[PDB]
This record gives sequence, C-alpha cells and structure tokens, in this order.
Amino acid sequence: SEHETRLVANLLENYNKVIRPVEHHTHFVDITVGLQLIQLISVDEVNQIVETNVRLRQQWIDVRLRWNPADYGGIKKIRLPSDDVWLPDLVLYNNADGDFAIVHMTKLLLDYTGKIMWTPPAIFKSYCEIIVTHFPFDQQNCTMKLGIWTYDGTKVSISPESDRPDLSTFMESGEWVMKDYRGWKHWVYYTCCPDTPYLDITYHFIMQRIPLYFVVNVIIPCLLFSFLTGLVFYLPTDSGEKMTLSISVLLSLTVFLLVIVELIPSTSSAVPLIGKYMLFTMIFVISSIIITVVVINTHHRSPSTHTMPQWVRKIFIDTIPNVMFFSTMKRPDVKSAIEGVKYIAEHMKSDEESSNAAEEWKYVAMVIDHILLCVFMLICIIGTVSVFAGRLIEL
Amino acid sequence: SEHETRLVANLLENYNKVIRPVEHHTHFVDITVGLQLIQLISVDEVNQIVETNVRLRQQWIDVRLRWNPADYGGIKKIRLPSDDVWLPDLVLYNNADGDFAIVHMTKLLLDYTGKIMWTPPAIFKSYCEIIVTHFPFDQQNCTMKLGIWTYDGTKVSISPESDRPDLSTFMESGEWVMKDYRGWKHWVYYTCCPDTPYLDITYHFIMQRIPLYFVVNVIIPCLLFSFLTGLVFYLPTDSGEKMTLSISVLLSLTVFLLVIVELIPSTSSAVPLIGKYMLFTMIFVISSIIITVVVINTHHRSPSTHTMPQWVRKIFIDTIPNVMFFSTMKPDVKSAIEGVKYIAEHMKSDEESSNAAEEWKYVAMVIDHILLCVFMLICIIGTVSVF
Amino acid sequence: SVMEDTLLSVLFETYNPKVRPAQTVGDKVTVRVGLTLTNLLILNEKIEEMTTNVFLNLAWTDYRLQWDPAAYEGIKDLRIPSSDVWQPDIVLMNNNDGSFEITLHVNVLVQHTGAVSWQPSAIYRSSCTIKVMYFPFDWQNCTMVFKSYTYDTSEVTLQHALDAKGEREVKEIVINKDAFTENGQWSIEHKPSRKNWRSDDPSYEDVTFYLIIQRKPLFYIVYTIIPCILISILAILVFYLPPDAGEKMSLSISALLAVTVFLLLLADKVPETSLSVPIIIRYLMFIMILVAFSVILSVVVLNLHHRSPNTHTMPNWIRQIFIETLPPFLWIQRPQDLKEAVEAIKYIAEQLESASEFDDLKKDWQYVAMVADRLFLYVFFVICSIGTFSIFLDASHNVPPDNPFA
Amino acid sequence: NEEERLINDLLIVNKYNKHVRPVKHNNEVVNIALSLTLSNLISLKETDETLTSNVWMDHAWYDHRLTWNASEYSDISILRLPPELVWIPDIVLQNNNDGQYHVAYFCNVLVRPNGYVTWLPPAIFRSSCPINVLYFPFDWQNCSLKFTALNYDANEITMDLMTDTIDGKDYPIEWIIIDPEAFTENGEWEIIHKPAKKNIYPDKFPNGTNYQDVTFYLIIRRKPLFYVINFITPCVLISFLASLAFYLPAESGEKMSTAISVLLAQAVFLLLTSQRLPETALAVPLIGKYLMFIMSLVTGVIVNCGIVLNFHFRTPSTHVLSTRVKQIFLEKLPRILHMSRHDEIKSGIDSTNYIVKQIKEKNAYDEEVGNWNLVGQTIDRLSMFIITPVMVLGTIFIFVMGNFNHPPAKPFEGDPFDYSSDHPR
Amino acid sequence: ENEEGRLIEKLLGDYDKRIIPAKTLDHIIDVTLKLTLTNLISLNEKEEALTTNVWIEIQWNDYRLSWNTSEYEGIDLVRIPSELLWLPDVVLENNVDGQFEVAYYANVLVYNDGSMYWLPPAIYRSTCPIAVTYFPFDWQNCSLVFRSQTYNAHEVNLQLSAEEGEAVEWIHIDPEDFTENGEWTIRHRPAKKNYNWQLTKDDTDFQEIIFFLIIQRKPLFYIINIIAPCVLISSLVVLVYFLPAQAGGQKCTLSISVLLAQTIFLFLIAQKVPETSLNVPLIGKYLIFVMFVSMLIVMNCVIVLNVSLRTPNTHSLSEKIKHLFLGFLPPEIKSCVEACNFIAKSTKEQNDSGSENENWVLIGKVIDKACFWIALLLFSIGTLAIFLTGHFNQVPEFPFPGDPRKYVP
Ligand SMILES: *[C@@H]1O[C@H](CO)[C@@H](O)[C@H](O)[C@H]1NC(C)=O
Ligand SMILES: C[N+](C)(C)CCOC(N)=O
Repeated sequence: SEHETRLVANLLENYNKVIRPVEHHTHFVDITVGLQLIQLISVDEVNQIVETNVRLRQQWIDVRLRWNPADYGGIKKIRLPSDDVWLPDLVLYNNADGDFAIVHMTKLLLDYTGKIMWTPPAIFKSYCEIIVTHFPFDQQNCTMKLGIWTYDGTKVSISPESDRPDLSTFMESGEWVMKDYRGWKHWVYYTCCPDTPYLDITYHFIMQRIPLYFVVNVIIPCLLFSFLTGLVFYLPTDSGEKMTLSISVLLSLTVFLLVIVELIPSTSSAVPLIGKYMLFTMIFVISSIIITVVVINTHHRSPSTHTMPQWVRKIFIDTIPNVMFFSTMKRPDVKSAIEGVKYIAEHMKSDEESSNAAEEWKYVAMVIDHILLCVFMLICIIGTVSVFAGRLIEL
Repeated sequence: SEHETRLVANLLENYNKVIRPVEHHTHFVDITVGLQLIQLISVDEVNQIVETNVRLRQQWIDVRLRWNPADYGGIKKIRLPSDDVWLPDLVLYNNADGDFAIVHMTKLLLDYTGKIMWTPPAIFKSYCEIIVTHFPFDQQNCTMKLGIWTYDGTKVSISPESDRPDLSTFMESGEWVMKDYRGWKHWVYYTCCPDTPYLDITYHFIMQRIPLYFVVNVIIPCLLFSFLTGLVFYLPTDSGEKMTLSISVLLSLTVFLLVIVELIPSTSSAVPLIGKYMLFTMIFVISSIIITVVVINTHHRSPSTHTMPQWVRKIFIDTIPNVMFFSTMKPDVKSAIEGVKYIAEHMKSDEESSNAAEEWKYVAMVIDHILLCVFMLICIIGTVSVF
Repeated sequence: SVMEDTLLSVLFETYNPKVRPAQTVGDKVTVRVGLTLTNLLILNEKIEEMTTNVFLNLAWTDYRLQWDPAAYEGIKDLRIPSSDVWQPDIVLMNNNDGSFEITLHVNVLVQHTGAVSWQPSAIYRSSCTIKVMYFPFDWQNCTMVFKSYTYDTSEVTLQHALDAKGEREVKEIVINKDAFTENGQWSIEHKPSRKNWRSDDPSYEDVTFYLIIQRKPLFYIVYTIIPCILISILAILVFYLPPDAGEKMSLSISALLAVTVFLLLLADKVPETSLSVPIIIRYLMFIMILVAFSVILSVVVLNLHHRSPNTHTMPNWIRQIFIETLPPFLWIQRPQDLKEAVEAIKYIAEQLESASEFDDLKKDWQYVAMVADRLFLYVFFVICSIGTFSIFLDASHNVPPDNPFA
Repeated sequence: NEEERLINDLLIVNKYNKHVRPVKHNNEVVNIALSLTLSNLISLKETDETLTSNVWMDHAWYDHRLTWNASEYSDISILRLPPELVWIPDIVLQNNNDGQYHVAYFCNVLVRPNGYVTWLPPAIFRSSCPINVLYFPFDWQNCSLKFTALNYDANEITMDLMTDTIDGKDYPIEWIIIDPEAFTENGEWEIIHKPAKKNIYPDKFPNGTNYQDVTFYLIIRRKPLFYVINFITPCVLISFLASLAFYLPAESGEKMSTAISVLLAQAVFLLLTSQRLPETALAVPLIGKYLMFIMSLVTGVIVNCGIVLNFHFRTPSTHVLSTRVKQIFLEKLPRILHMSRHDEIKSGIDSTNYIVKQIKEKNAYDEEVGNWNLVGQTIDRLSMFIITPVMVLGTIFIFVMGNFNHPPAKPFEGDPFDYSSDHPR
Repeated sequence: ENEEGRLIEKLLGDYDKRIIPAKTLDHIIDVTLKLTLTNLISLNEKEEALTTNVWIEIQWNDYRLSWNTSEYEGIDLVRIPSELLWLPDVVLENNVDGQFEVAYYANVLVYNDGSMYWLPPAIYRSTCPIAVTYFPFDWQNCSLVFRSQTYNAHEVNLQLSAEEGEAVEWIHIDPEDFTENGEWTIRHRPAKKNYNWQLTKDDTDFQEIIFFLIIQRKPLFYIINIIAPCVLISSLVVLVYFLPAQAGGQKCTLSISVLLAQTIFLFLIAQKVPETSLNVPLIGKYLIFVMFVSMLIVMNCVIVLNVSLRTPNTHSLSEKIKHLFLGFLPPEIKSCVEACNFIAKSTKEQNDSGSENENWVLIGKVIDKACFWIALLLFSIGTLAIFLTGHFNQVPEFPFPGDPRKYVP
C-alpha cells in the first residue's frame, strides 16, 4: 500500500523509542495487562518449576503514533514491528528456568488514535512451591508474578484486563484440572522510597492432579504386596518357605521405595503421606518377619532341652483355641531277645513322649500364627481404608 | 575521557578490519598463543568428550593502531571491543559437541605501540580417545588442537607462549589429577591445501583418575560377592541351600558386570581389565555351580541304580582323605517265625543299602573339600599377588 | 548480472517490507499454505509432542514487485532474500516449544507478475494429545495448525496450495518419494488438510494439516507381551507342582516379582496422562493380580496339605465337597519274662495301629489339598486364557477410520 | 599493504552486490564444486537414529566479479574475504535431525586473481540415519548426508562433485575424503565404503530446488567385540545353566529355583538389550531373537522340571502305576537312553503277625515310591537329552548366522565401480 | 511535550559507549556491587552447580551523563537502556556454563549528577565443589565470585555497597520477594572483597567480590525415605541366629537376601550423591559396613550349618570339642532268637547314631547363640556411631572461623 508506506514513513521519521509515550514527564503510562493461558506444558515436581504457554496482552496509548485517516486513504489500523516503538519492560519476577522478559518481538496493532495492542507469546518457567503431602491426590497453587522492572508506579502503571486470566482457548492437560484462576494487583511500598509505589500483578492457578496414572502404576502394586505381607501367617512352618514369601515382599517394597523416592522432590518442609505410609508398611513387614522367625523357632523347639512353661500352655492351649469359632482347630540267648523286645518297647515309649511334647510346641506355634493372621488382616484392611483421608478407597 | 574518545575515533577512522595487520602483504602476522585452563568441567567416557573451561590468550602487533601518548594526554593503554579490529581465526580442530572458534567477543587491551592482548573465555568440548584398559585406575591423554583456519604459515604465524599450558588458576577437579601438560607446535600439510604448511599448537593434559568412587561403588561389592563363591563348598548338601547361595552370587555378579558395562564406551579397541576379571569371575562361579550340581547329584545317589566304580572308591575314599590334613574328617506260630525272619532280612538289606549311600555321601564330601581347598589357594595367591 | 542489479535497484527503491501489500485500502492478500513432509522424526509420548522435518509452501502476490521482462533483457523471475520482501507471519500455532517461525530462510522466488513463492524449511515440534487407551496398539491424530500470527481474516485470506500444474488445490500433506524417510515405528494412514474457522471469532482462520499415524507394535510385543505370557504360564504351572516339593512359593513369587518388574520398566515408555489406562498396562495388572491370587491359593493348598489330626479336624463340608463330588468331575480319583515280653509286643502293635490311623487321616487331608490344587489349576488356566485372548482381541480391533473426518 | 586497495576496488569501487549470482548473463549457470572431508565420526546413536559427524565442507566456484590483474597491484596471488561480504552458495544438509542446516563456523573464502573462490568451513552435522537392527550387534549401517541447494533452482546453479588432477586428466572425487593427518578412527565403527554421488531426479523439473543434490554415503561396520564379551557370553552361560538344571535330583529341592533364576537372568538381559535399540518394527534383532528363543526354551525346561517333580512325588495312596507307563519309563527308555543299570501266647502271636503285616505293607509302599522316583529320573534324563542339544545347536546357528554378515563389498549393487580413493574412474 | 526526549537526545549525542568515563588519566571508577537473593533454585549435586535467582545492584558514576535540572523542568532521573551506555563488565567468573553476563539487560537509572544505578536480574549457575563426607547431614559452602571481565584495578575499583556509611557485607534477602528452598537452609551469607596476591594491579583478576552461601541441608526427607528403611532391612541379619540349622530353616536365604537389599540401597545412594572421589559419603560408609557385616553373617551361617549337619560317617566328635562347647560356653527257635537279637542290635545302633547327631545339633546351637550376641552388638554399635557422627555435624558459628564478626544486618 502506497498510503500505508507514506504513513509508516511519517510515523517513525522523528520517533524516539527510548522515551516514554507521555505528553509530560509528570504523567504516567497506563498499561492494561492481560494474561492468556494457552497450555500447561509441565509441572516439574522434583525441580519445583511450572512451564506454561501464554500470551501476554498489553494495551497502552502512544500519542506520538496517531494520524488522521482521511489523509491516508482511510487507513485506520496498521501492523508495526514491536522493535520500532516504545515497549513496557514487563518482567516475570519469579522466573526460575526461562527468560525474565518477552523475547518474541512479534508485530503489534496500532490504531489511528495511538492505541496499541501487543500480544507476544511466551514460555513462562516460573518457580512453583510444590506441596508434596497428599501426593498423588494433591492440589497445587503456584503463581506468575508480573511487573514493570525499571519503572515505578508513578511513571508506568499496570492494570489487569479482568479479575481472571483468559482460559478461553486453554488446552486441557490430561494430568491437571484447573479449579480456580485469579489475578490480583498489589501496591508495594518500601520504607526506602515512600513516594514511589511499586505495582505488581500476580496470576495464580489452582491445579488438581488427576491421580489415575499414579494410582494404577504405583499404589495398586504396593497395596497388593502389603496385602500379601500378612499371608505368611497362613503358611505352615513345615513347608519351609515362610522366609521366601516374607523376604520377597520386603524386596518388592524396597524397589517401590526406590521408585517413590525418585518420584517426589527431596524437600523436608512437609512429609509426603505416601512416603510415610510406605515406611509404615516396611515396619509392618519387618515386624511380620521378626514374629514369623519367632514362630519358626517355637515350632522347631526341641522338647529335650526346652520344657513348656505352664503359663504358655494355659494361654495357648486352654483359653485361646476356644475363642476362635471360625477356625477348624482341634480343641541262654532267649533272655537277650527278651531284653531286646524290652528295649524296643521302652525306646518307643520315650519317642512317643518326646513326639507329644514336640507336637505341643507345634500347636502353640500354630495358635500364634492364627492370632497373627487375624490381627494382621484386620490391621491391613483398616489401614488401606484409612489412607489419604479415604480418598484412595473413594477412587 | 575526551582524549580517549578522540583517540578511539581517530584509530578506527580509516581502519579496515578485513585486512591483515601487515605493512607489506608478503609479511606475516606473528601471534603468541597461550592456553590457560580454568577448570576441567567433565570427562564423558561413554561419549568420549572432554569439556573444559579455558581462556585463550592471544598477542600480536597491529601497526595501524599506533598513537603518540603525548598527543592524547599521556594515554598508553585502552580497551577496545574485539569486533572493531582484525582478529586471528583460531579453530579447535577436534571440536566434538561445541564451537569451533571463539564466540565470547570480550574487549581487548591495545597498547600505544600497537601491541594487542586478547584473552576471551571458551568452553572447549573436544574429542577424547578414552583408553579403558586400566579402568578405574586409568590415566587419560587427550588434547586440544588449535590452529589458524584460513591463513597458512606464510600469512599468519602462531607461536606457543610457553612450553606448557597455564594452570595457575586451575580449579581442582575431585575426579582427575593433572599429571603433566605440554604444548607442541606442528607444521602440517593437508590434502585440501598441499602447497603451503598450516601451523597448529596441540595442548595435551595427562590426567589420572582418582579411584575411590568406583572402588567403593563397584569393586568392593564385587569382591564381597565373589568371596561368597567359595562358601558353597563348605555348605553341606543336606542344608538344601547350595544352589540358592551359588545362584544368588552368580546373579549379583552378572548384575555388577552389566553395571560396569554402562560406565565405559562401547569401543572394541581394548577390553578393560575390570571387565575381563569380572568375566573370569563369572566363568569360575559357573564352573563352581557345575561342580556343585555334580556334588548334589552324587550325594543323593541311590545304591540300587548306581554302584560305586573302583576308580572312584580307590581315589576318593583311599587317597585324598589321607592327603588333606587341616580337615577333621574320618498253626500260625510258624507265620510269626517267618515274619520275624523276614524283618531281620529286611534289616540286612536296609543296612547294606544305607552303607552304600553313606559311601556316596562321603565321596561328595571329599569332593567339595577338594574344591574348597582349591578356592582358598586361589584366594591366597590372588591376595598375595595384588599386595 | 548488471541488468539484474538494475532491476533490484528499481524494485526496492521505495519498497517497505513492513507494509502488507494492499493496492487499495481494504484489499486482502491471498496466501496459499501448503506443507511437504520430508521426515516424521519423533512422536514423544512422554511430553506429547511430534517432531517433523517439513517444507512450508507459501505463495502470495505482491503488486509492488512487478516489472516488464522486455525492459530487463528478458528476466522473468528473481531469487531475492526472504528478509527483503514482505511476508505473512505464517507460524505453527500449536508448537510445544517456543518456536513459532521457520528455521531455514530460503530465498523467495519473485516472478515478473508479482507472484511470490516461498518454501522455507523447518524442524517443528508441535503438541499432540496422545490417546493412551490402546497403547501400544494405538493410532494417533497429530495436527499442525498454521496461520498468520499477525494478520487476521480482514487482512489476509488463507487458501490451499496448488499442484505442479496450477489448476487444482492440494488438500493434503505432500510427500515426495525422492526425499522422504519412513519412521519405522509409525505408518501414515491419512494426511488431509483443512481450513478451520471459529464461530465465536469471525477474524480467525487457519490451515490445519492432520497426520493420522498408526503405531507398529512389534517392539512392545517382543519385549513385553511374550515374556509376560511365559510368566503367566509359570503362574498356571505352580498348581501342578506337588506340595511336597517345597518350591511352590519360589515359582509363584518369582512370577509375581517378574511381572511387577516388567510393569515398572514399562512405566517408563507409557505416557503419564491420567485420562485412561493403556491396554498393555491393563494386561500387566491383570497378570499381576492373577499371579497374586496364584500365590494366595498356593499358600492355601500348602496349609491344607500340612494339616494333621493332632491340630485340625476335618469339617463335614470339606469332606463332602473335596473327597466325593469334585474328584469325579476333575478326573482325579484315587515265667514273668514271657508275660512282660507279650505286653511289650502288645504295646508295639498298638503303637503301629495308632500310627496307621493317624497316617490315614493325614492322607485324607493331603488328598483334599491335591483335589483343591487340581481345581485351581483348571480354573486359573481357563481364566488366564480367556482374559489374555479377550484383551488382545480387543486391542487387535483398533484401526483408524477410513474417513479422516478432516 | 596493497590488499586494502585491491579489496576496496573489488568490493566498493566496482559496487559488488552480495545478493546477485556471479554470472555475466541471467541465463548462465554457476557451477558449484562440492566435496566432503570427514575428520571424525563422533557417534551413531541407535536409539535416536542420529549420526553426528565432524566434517569439512569444500565449496569451489567462479566469481567473475572477484578477478583482478596480479601485476596492476603488487604480486597478490590470493586473497581472504569473509563470507558475509561476497556471494556464497547456500548448500544445506536436508536430512538433518536438529535445526542445524548450514555450517557451524563461517570461515573466510579464498579468492584467486582468476576468480576461483574456495570455501572450506568446518561443521558438526547431525543427520538422520535409519538403523537396520536385524543383525545387531553384528550389523553394518548405511548412513548418508544429502546436500541440496534450496536458494537457486537447477537452471541457476549446478552442483557437482569436485574434480582432481593426477596426470593432467580430470577425475571427479566420488568419495568422502579422509585426510590421514586429520582423521581419528572410531573405536566402535569401521568405515567400509564412503562413496559420493550427484543425483538428478528426472520426475521433477529444473524449475525448482528438488531436482538435484549431492549425497555422501557412509557404510560402516560395527566392531562387535564389546557386545560379544559383555552381553552375549554371560547370557549364553546362564542359559546353559538351565539345561544343566536337569541333572539335579528331585530330593535336592532346588530344580525349580535354578531354572527360574536362569529365566529371570535371561529376562534381565532381554530388557537391557531392549534399552539399547530403537523401537522400530522393521525387524527383531538377532540378539533379541536368540533371547526370545532361549527364554521360551527355559520356560519349557521349567515346565518339564515341574512335570518331573509331579511324577517323583506320586504315592500308591493317590496314584496308580499303570503297566503302560511302567514299561515305557522303566523298561524301554532307560535302555534306549543308556541309563545306568494260655491266651497270652495267642495274643503275642496275633500282635507279632499284625506287626509283620504292617511292615510288609510299608515295604510295598516304599517299593512303589521308588518306582515313581525311577520314572521321574527317566523323564528328566530324556528331557536333558532332548533339550540341551536343541539349546546348543540353536545358540550356534543364531550366533554363526550373525557372524556371516558382511557389507556387500560394493555399494550400489548394480554399479561395478568401487568408489574408492585408490582407483578413480 | 516530554522533556526527557530532548534531554536524552542531548545526553547520548556525542557519547561513546566504548570509553570508560574516567575524567582524567589517573581517575579510577568506583563500581559498587550488591547482591539480592530472591530464590535459591537448586544445588545440583551431580554436576556441582548452584542455581540462584538474584538481582545484582551495580552503581557507578558517569560524568558525561550529568545535566542541570533547572534547564529540563526539574527532571532529575531518566531511564536509559543499558545497551546504549558504558557498563563495567562485571561477570560471574565461577559459572559452570558459559553464562558470564546477566540474563536480562534492564534499563539503567541515571541521575542528574551522573550517578548510574543498574539492577538487572540474573539466573546464575555457579560452581560449588561439594563435600560429601557427612551426606545427608551435610552443609555446603557455595560461592559467587564477581569481577570485571575487562578492566583491572587501575581502571575500576570494585567495592561492596554502603548505605548509611556502613558497608553491606552480606547477601541481601528481601522479605518482600524470597521463598525458602525447603531442602536447604541459609545459615550464613557473608560478602567480602578478595585479592589475588599472585597477580598485580593489572591482569583484570587482581580484585573480586565474593558472596558466600553457607547452606545446611534438611535431612528429614533423606532420613525417613532412605536411612530408616536401610537400617530396618540391615537389622534383619541377626534373625538368622534363631532359625533352625537344617533343610527348610532358610538361614542362607535370609542372609543373602538382606545382602541383596543392601546392594539395592547402595545403588539408590549412587543416584543421590556426586561422583567425586575425595571422600566417601557417610551413608555410603554405613552401607559398606552393613554389607560387610551381612557377608560375615553369611559366612557364620555356612559354618553353623556345616557344624550342625555333621554325622559320625563323615566327622568324629572329639571329646575336647564336646567339653569346650557343652561345658563352658552354654531248630526254628534258634533262628527266631537270632532274628530278635539282630533286630534289637540294629535298633540300638540307629538310636546311638541319632544321639550323636543330636549332640552335633546342640553344639551348633551354642555357637549360634554366641555369634548372635556378637553380631547384634556389632551392628548396633556401627549404626549408632555412624549416625551419631552424622547428627553431630554442626554448621560453624561464624561465617569465617578466624573472624569474630557475624556479617548480618
Ligand atoms: C542551572 O540552570 C539555572 C537556570 O537555568 C541557572 O541559574 C544555573 O546557574 C544553572 N547551573 C546550576 C549549576 O544550577
Ligand atoms: C588447512 N585446513 C585444512 C585445516 C583448513 C583449510 O581452510 C581453508 N584453507 O579454507
């Protein structure tokens, strides 16, 4: 366009982009700042950084860039490079891994009244204080704090477009749910500098994690092994395989502990409930191994060296087996030949007595296993019901 | 300063930074090149890349940038942006994952006689030939080949500033120890450009690895698990746990070998001594498992289907036990009469069969004592040799 | 040449590349947008982005770049650096990184009629929403959305590119056989192109290119499915072992640990979204739960086998079910010295008879265990076969539609 | 310095336009002589299917505007100019992986008084290389670097392989140049062939930029000693342990544990192998095929050990030893497999008769149990003799088929030319 | 009309940004540094790099950019982009990457007397050599070294910032903008000017400003998620002394499995500590100790199993051994008669053999108990000592041990 060529030549012929767009140095530039969230790229819980794809809409008036439409063939709007005009130096205060300011100098829209709209894109990698205490049923609240860097509130003023960031074209995450989003403007006064207020706009988003992936991939196998933990008490000692089962459960839990500790950040501000519950399950398994070692020792107790104490006999044979209703427990040379038969009969009697005492020991071990099985099943079911305030079983 | 402003305006007025700084085109620029190693950032053994933080000191004379200090208030030195003057095009020939030339265009010191001092920083990611023969006690020798790219030796000449790189401000690595470092100048003819010689300076650093991370994390558990191999032979067959122990040791050893594999490049130039020794240890462990299975099979040999050959009885029962010293080894009444006689005959047969079974068990016991003694001999000679 | 230099001096004497070419105020520039795919590099399911090597075929008309060839020694077209002329800010809108613009700025081709064609190359990384339900037997629908970042429908009019003989529009991604590398993991099923508007925004218009790609699941089959099939076979086998062997727990627990390890290592390659569970993960969970039940029932069988009259009394229902009814169905049917010596013989005979009765009752318990174990074997074989076949038959009948719908 | 005057005359006085082709007439064509020097084969990442190379791109063309009379100036026979002051051809690597199309360092060009411009910039190129995993780790790959001219069509510039002189006759340089003074030999990959071809696609037109290219090929063979020592040997040994597990007696109680542990180790090796290859479905790798076969065979071994254990623990109380199985596994097979081999008196009489009867019944029961033991021993001996030869023959066949895999000694099957530096055509 | 326009056009007219604004030949520019930490992003142990989000405050005087406020309607402060002015090339020297300069080149505040105030933000990744001796109860002493990349001590005089006459010798932490790391606690944050006395007032490396960050790790996460499971699993070795010493007792199973779990934990620790070889981490020392102990217990289990399963066929029970381990540490009638006599004799011999085996079992049990009492003490003492010296690793009271000052505002 010839008219637009002449107009662009006239607009920038004596225009200094270093100078603020005010008619008097006393006045301030009024900038309307709107944040549009396009996509939540990631939430890095370990590194505590949230990456978002945004557009930073900024509107202000530049009276040096106005013209009469009748003098230019009726042109009312033109597109100008953002590098040609004065721009606000809007900086993300809580930047963690990206750029502080806008780096994609896209074109801007200029009206004949001097009104400018500029909506550059950005990838904001902001710091996010991750609250890993209800993982993976946690909700996150972390923000993006925007402000003019080198100008105070008396030189450049920023105001939000609306109370909330724009999520009209937001792309659904699949890992997080936007519960709430809001934008608050703040006036900050420092004791150094009473006459200069410092403006700031903070946008915050409430993210609710969708827990299905972590549930299926982590929690269910942990629950499976935790439930198999108490099954060692139904395994008879004569099988000689209790240690195999118990230790295998322990090894699986230590592998899953490795997985969990590589899942979450290493901050000690709050103890994750998943880590605490995993430690509790490990204590559970260790106590199970200890008490099943005690049971194995009791089962193989030799009657020759150990005699059953009377209290043990009373407790584990006279009163407890009656309690369990659901169990199926039970509650010349002819002389030499003569003394040979004598000896055989006497040895069989001694063998019978020793076997009876050994069977008493085995019965005591069996009763201990039944008590432990009932207790451990009850504990496991109560525990699995009461985790994450029951949100696991509710899911 | 007004004097310095006028001086800089005057120096770069008719200056053309495309031309070489020579009075006559037949002369050559002499550039004193010095390397200063600030930090050995990393040594990537798998990828064979060494990343260092260096400062590349370069000196030459530009006769076009002379001035009289008396005419400019006694100014004798100024600082100029590198982009304003002619610079040598030094290139790291063996660049691998970085920049060939200097990218940090810092300011350079210009003297009133025309002498120029320029020490830009750089991150050199050079290619390094990793010799894994003695890992993790290996020393590495890999270099930095720097030369002028587009100018031959008759136009731009480079000379080393010192015989060695400058490591005065070197940050200690914590993984490597600089044993030796030196810089050599070479005259090279390339197929591209066979008429004239191209100059280069090669800086090499002899760095010795500190073997504590890998001794603790790799070697020590490997020794712990390989020592458990000999315990299988002292374990009696009646325990029912020989195979469990031997197989667990084998699995742990193969896991550690696979971990070792991940710490070295996939090059087939040389086999690491650690890898070869782990392979030999696995071969020994598997042979021990073979002999353990043979011992277990022998211990349970039924005399009904197996009779001990004379060549076994003569050697394993009469020869070795006398040799090995440190061990502590070695009407209807007639029916009743016929029944008791049958019982006595059955005791005959059972006692004889049990005697043969005990002979087989004794053979198995002497076999695994022999193997245990062999293992102890290997362990003793190995620990004496290493010391 | 000298004449080309004269033509360039004449053309760009007052040409401003910042101004959209509109000969009269209100005119719209027609921009034809096409895409050529040279290589589908990656479809990263973890971060949900697609990396492609593409040519962006753009064509428009600039009335300011017009000349008469007869006045310039018959020059009919020029190659001009792309920065010297106005171009529309045609960018990939749904990029995953911050890269909106092209990578390679090739010369534009300007004809004497003002027609400007531009084919820059780029390495685009565009966000793709992965549907994880049928992974790894899945097909994906990855889109590339192109539009002018600056100008709206009031300033430019996006259209489809033309073919070599410029008579018909090409409403699809162009693939050149001479320059195209097959991915080897994805096969392209459909590659249509379409223009999209928004009913709530009359100034919006883009050209979207769709890549309907189907995964080739051989890698996942070989490295995950067959090993888990062997593990499930072992989990069925554990019910054929006799309880006396002492290796029932070893087999069942080893199978469980193996399948758990396979699940953990496969959790690396699957996407981390929580909208659905992939068919491979569902199969792994089914196998893991089946092996856990195998462990539980093996423990139960071992407990039954090791009972004795000194400890348990067989209830009536166990005897009725496992001794009498099931085995037919399962085909698993089964001188004072003389006086004292006489007394000693009496004692020995009584001991032998008592031991025989005790052994008979123990044998009854062991037979109950054997029958229950055989029943578990049949039940687990049936469940494993049916579940595995059902899951993989469901996964097999997942193909992209014949109509791309776009 | 007369170089300043010469450069000012060439670039400023003559009004050198950097954006115009070096042709005296618009219908002429610029000839670009192109060659590649490989200084280091940095890596070949199979998972990423990327080849990283350290190369020197050699360009040579004629610019009639950069000609001067060497006698009018001082005897200046050569000149160095930055590439941003003169016209250079934009030759790009079309099949790159990252967004790096051009060279890394824009070094000076060299100009002669007759206008012969030479440009030798270094570059790090990351190209796409499809990986043929069929014979891994005994495989060879065929990587290529395809260079196109996207700034001008085939009617405006013509790409060519650079020529060379040996005795006054010109021959094209139809290979990648390897300078012994500037080449480092990769420890993992050995270069077998390295041809260069100028390809024309007649289905396209000289109208555009897809009509021509220059491609440099690189047929490289992997050195498999590393993988043979570190991956294949432990797997083979652990696999052989499975067949050895048939020799353990059933009374030991460790047959199943041994076989299962072998299977688990094989699974670990399979997973680690999976970690090292791209997820392509063109073929299953040779080591992958061996691992799958060996895991299937070890599962068969586990099943058959379970069957042997089931047979060993049978009793007359639950099972009957039929004549068919008795004669099959106790008569025929052991020979085929060459396997080894006043009322007090009456009460006392009644009690001892009862004792004798019970002892006789116990002896018969033990005899039946021993027969079942012998049946189990025959079964697992037959199992060993059947499965261990299959195992060893399969291992040998698989790992000999891979070792008999070589590059075809001539690239471009239909072309008899060797494309080697020692015999130009 | 904005008078700033003509004022800036006057100031930057005839202004060379390449010239250090030294009024005379001997004039030395005083450059003032002040560091404001807003967020300690991370301390990457593997690469030994500290990532911080800081604002660096740089002040100097440029006599060229001074004006008379009465001539410009009282304007006494303008903002000029930093690209247009002379700057002191203050860079972070100990950076892991090549990032010497600031992330964002903000505007410079220029006062009418020539005072320049530059406050650019930066994401700095500095080298921090990590001491691993007391992992995870360790504290680190990280440093940020600032110096001029161009000018030596004869041209620029780096100094710390001073407000109210008192120099700010610490890293400033503004409550209005600061977030605690949650893993690292900042104990000391002193700042000082350092000299390299091996160099002269030339060489550009003579002087520097160093900001120190003595940060203590919070070990509660590491305790709960690594140390407690490791101790709990390692304590299981002593249970092998109560299992029966026979087939089905599973002593070696338990022992070897605990050893394997400790190996897994060693692999886990290898992922959390740097790969330097100057010291062994404390948790690594504990893991090596417990793996050695479990190996010794495997040996003891093998010996006890060998002792308990001995028979008269293979081994003879010496009287001295028995005393030591059980006295201090704990027609037809003739045939029928012959048959009965043999039956009795055979039964007696079998019973005696069983009794000898029982004696061997008892000796094994005695050895087993004694070794248990040794092993429990060994394991408990090792655990207590190692984690007690871990718990007694205090951060030094003073930022510099020689100095008596606290370096706090
Ligand atoms: C500044 O300007 C005022 C008025 O223009 C004048 O009186 C004064 O002398 C000038 N100089 C100073 C140093 O105030
Ligand atoms: C000399 N050499 C081969 C290292 C580089 C060649 O660069 C030129 N001369 O263009």
